[PDB]
Amino acid sequence: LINTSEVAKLKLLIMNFSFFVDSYIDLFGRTSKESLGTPVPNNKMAEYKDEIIMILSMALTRSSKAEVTIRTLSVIQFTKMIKMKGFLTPEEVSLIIQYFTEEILTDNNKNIYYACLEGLKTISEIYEDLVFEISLKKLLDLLPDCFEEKIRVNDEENIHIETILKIILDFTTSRHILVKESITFLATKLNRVAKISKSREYCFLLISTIYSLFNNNNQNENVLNEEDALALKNAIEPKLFEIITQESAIVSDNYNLTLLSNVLFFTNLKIPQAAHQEELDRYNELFISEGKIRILDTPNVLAISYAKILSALNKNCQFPQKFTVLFGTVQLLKKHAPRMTETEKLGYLELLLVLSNKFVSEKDVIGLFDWKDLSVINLEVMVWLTKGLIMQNSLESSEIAKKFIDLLSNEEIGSLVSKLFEVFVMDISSLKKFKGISWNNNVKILYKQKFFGDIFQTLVSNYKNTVDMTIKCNYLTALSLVLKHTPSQSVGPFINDLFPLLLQALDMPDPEVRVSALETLKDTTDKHHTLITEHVSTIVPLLLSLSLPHKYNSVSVRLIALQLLEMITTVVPLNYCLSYQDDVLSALIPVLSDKKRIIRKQCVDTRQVYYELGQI
Amino acid sequence: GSLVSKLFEVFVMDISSLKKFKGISWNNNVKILYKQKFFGDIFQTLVSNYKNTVDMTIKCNYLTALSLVLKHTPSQSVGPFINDLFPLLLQALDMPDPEVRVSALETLKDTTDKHHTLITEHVSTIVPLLLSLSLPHKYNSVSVRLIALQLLEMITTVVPLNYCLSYQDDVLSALIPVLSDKKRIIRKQCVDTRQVYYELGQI
Amino acid sequence: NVENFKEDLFDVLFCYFPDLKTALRSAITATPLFAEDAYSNLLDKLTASSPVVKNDTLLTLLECVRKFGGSSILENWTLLWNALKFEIMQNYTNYDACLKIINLMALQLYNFDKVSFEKFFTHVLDELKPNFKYEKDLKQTCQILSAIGSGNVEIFNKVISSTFPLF
Repeated sequence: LINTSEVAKLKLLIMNFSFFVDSYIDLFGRTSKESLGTPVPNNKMAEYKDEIIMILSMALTRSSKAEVTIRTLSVIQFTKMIKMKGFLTPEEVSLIIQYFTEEILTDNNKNIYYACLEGLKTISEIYEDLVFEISLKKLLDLLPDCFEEKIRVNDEENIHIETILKIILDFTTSRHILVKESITFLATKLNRVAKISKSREYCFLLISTIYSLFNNNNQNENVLNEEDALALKNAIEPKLFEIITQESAIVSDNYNLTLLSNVLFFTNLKIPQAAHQEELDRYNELFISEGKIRILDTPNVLAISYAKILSALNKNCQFPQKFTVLFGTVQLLKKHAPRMTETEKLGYLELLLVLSNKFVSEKDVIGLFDWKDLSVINLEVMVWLTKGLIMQNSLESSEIAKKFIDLLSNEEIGSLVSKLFEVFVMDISSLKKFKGISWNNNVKILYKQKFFGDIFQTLVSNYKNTVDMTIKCNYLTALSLVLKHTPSQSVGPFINDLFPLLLQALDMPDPEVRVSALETLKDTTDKHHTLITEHVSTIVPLLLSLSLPHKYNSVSVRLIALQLLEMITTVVPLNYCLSYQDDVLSALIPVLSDKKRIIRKQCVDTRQVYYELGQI
Repeated sequence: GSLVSKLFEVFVMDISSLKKFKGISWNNNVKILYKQKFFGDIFQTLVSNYKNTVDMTIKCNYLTALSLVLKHTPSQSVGPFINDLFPLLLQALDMPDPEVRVSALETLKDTTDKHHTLITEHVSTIVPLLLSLSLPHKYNSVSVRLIALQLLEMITTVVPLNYCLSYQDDVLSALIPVLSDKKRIIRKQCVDTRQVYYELGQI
Repeated sequence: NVENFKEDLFDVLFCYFPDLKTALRSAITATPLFAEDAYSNLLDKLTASSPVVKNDTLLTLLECVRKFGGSSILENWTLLWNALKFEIMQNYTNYDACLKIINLMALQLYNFDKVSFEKFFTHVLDELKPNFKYEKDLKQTCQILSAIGSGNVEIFNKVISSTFPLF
């Protein structure tokens, strides 16, 4: 144990002392929450603590940044010091926290960055209060009042705005107090910057970070307790309603409003059952009964947030005003349809979906049905009510959708309804069966498969018995838009009938339809083989043409087409494969010369496979 | 420095007007092996200058220059420089350009396909980086995420079981917001990765 | 109040799930609170190539439909019967097990509600009528109808009166 400046001697000293630290751990033990007060009796390591701390600091600090290995070893040894019981006083661990924060802020090298992150996580899980006091507060203080300012971490080093937010995202992933304080500070900063400044990118980044913090911790159901979540909501809710009610700069943007509504839904998700009714009554009074904002009198974007508000309350709650608000929103949506923007319309339709799927019974929903008037907005309302009905997997829904198929037979309404048919199966970013809690909504896991089973038979029967290509195209669009969202592994019975329609679907404006059909036929050739052998003569030219660049062929579509070329080459016998060798090689030359990189590699692999098949 | 480093990508770039067409050979003077030779002459000086710099502005400029040179060069044409470029490759995964990210992913793909040690010591930093790349971002394209999941597949395959067990729970926990994204192929790849990581635990 | 702790016990049993297999079958069919999730998983195992797990899943589905009341089957009948028809067309073996599956499905649907059973029967007849009209897969359709009508006297009379005039 002699101080030195040579890198090799210092490294050997670190490696040698890395066994003495383990010896000390074995002799005494490891740090624990209950054992934070009882000290070790005596040892000769304590007398050498100053020297080892000093040499470790010299290894980490005042040293050339080109020796990353020395710094990594130093931070690992510091973490091991944190691990061992009864060795470091609170001031020493605070100083180590300071070194870790300075290292992670000043330097951006990945190895040292992740080593410091691991050390900070260990310190947080052993000492959350200190890491919150020294590290978290400073990181929150670095971010400025105005967007795109000059952050002065030190005399020379300046750090990007997104770097601090990413650092906050990384750790505190399972620390209760740290994430609570971070959420509170981020909400306060967002409110203040929106009140005093008019910026979009900064507010969007802050709201996205808050949403990420809620999402990454709601996935474990243990970071935040019920009473702690209630306290956090009580602290955050007025300071978000202040920005919501005022014009600010987030209302004018749909994305910021959607993210804040998702944040409100997340923070209202974790509520004890004793306060759900009072919160529902207060929200009803604030949004409808009283207040300047009247979503049922004047159209506005704000209503969409109300939907995200309602999706978090308990399902089995007393909701006396359900039919009245339903009728009011339906009448307003019908009356102001030509003038309302798409954002307000989507918000009102989401509100309709929430009301249909959560509170109102099926009898009222079917009572609000009117098929006589074939107006576009009536189609919107009908489809979005029946989607919520299907979410409940009601018995009547399996019949109601059938009427839609008949309604698809219309001339001037067939195309619009066929295009809009995708709404029936679609993610809403607010309604899933979260693990644990199950009373949030009434969505069923197997609704997609049941709906596809009830719909595909009628769709294929009608498509196979039609002469004019307009109705055929409408039917194909309806089936394809249903198919693009349903799970791929959940369609096995219908493969034989859907295969010709699957092939027909490969000419569609939507790239999602193309990629879904490509993946489905990949599964087909994985599990079936006769269909591929009989239809190769048409499949190969279609895939060959799909690989060429087009306004509708995305990179995923082309890559999956090349992978399907791999599968069809592997599965189809050699005799048929030799018949389609020259053309594939000839037409794939303009594919590996495209803008993208992964497509080039996949095309090279396909060329090599096809070339090697010829000789063997 | 910053403007020139950003503009350095111009040195290697497809033009679609000056290419070595088969047959005719008098159209231009372009050589087949110019990219590899240029990268060989440039990489040594770039790494030497980057490893001997203190202020992060010049370091970032050097890294951007090297990354923009690398993105257009073929991934299979850099074998000698893998050992020196591996830390630089890892540093390259923080870039505004998605093309730089996908090129670095392909290069380290070839590395882990051929090499097996560098991955062995650098797994502790590679795995969190790949895990963070899979999350949606303004610079993470669908190809970048898909290649990240594939690289997760192959790093699971190559790295010994003892190290793999150390990074099992975190990968499963952090891949939940991945198979719920907008795209479809990413969902399938994430499902396959989750299945592989789950099946490795029992075996 | 097991519904509060629902979805937590499913994972460990499905992890333990593929000689001594009857205990898992009994446990997975204890309460109807399994049903709305159980099928969602078991149907996936219907895609497995190995026939042993296929037979095990058929037995689990038999124990499921036998003791999940009438509502769960009245909700999942379309998808389950579609999967059973698919595996019939693909082909104590699997065949007798799935024929008994169809028979007990019909018996349960008849026992729960007459209207729902009638809708089931007429949908099956409408979908399988072209098989009688054509000359394709007569044996499978005849065996399926035999299983459907092998439940009770009323179902047998209904299927006989609705089937003989066809052929």
